[PDB]
Amino acid sequence: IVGGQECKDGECPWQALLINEENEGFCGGTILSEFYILTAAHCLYQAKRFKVRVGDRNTEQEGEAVHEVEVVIKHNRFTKETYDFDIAVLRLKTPITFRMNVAPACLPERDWAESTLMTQKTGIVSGFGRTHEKGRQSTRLKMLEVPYVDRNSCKLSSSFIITQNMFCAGYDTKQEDACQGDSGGPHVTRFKDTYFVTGIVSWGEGCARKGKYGIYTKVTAFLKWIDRSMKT
Amino acid sequence: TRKLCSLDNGDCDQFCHEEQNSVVCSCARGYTLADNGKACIPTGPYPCGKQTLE
Ligand SMILES: CS(=O)(=O)c1ccccc1-c1ccc(N2CC[C@H](NS(=O)(=O)CCc3ccc(Cl)s3)C2=O)c(F)c1
Repeated sequence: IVGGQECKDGECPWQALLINEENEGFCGGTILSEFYILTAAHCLYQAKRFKVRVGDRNTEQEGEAVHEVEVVIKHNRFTKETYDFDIAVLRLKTPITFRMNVAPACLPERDWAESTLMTQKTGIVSGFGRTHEKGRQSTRLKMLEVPYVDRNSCKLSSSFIITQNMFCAGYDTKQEDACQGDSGGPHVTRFKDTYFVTGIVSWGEGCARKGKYGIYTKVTAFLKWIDRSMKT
Repeated sequence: TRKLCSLDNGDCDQFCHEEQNSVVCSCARGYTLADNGKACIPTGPYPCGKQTLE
């Protein structure tokens, strides 16, 4: 996260972090339930064996619990060539215990989310990624309000094809964006003090560059898929 | 112009769906719809979508 602020105590409890064999975060995730994490499909190629950590706001200090993954469910249409269908569900070996800073984000119903959440002014993105394009990962969990960006303006801004499985959020010039290490993580939209999963950090042309926005997997396109994935 | 679910989310706390030209409210898993048929009440602790206070 470039810009924005620290998640203060209990503000981002659906955040998950995929950690490599070296105990370092390489991607984010969203807690959907005690057994399931939502992430990006492209994050499954950024490490061989990995685990999921939750309840961590400050990685340098000590809520935290590491969980092993039992099942990796990658969307079968994802490819690196297009980045389309960039979604994956993880089933954990042991259930997450909800507590301070550890709680799931709500999955919305499709029609309602599209007419009511995705038409709100902004969503919130969060993660332990870099604090500027060429810096190092953040030791602190951060969040950022990212304006939803008109599909057209976004298609015009992009050098790659924005599919219907993607949406854009962020700023044209303001130095606030998601970045490296945030991928796979949460985009949520607040409605009457309840936070709903709206997107998955997917890709961008750098981080916070002008004329450029963050590209997010459109969770509403995948609700049935997710629902299915969570039943087995 | 603005009617039912397009008028302030039909007064629902969460999901609003128009059925037979009337507002029908519903809630995410782990919440139950109150007797008023609008409010969503958490069934247990750590309901989805809420920042944690404890
Ligand atoms: C370049 S590509 O792989 O041919 C391709 C093809 C079709 C659609 C998109 C892309 C694409 C384009 C740019 C991509 N980049 C360039 C580097 C960047 N990596 S990152 O780890 O810094 C992610 C940064 C983000 C900023 C905002 C969000 Cl959201 S994610 C990133 O995601 C990328 F991963 C994929």
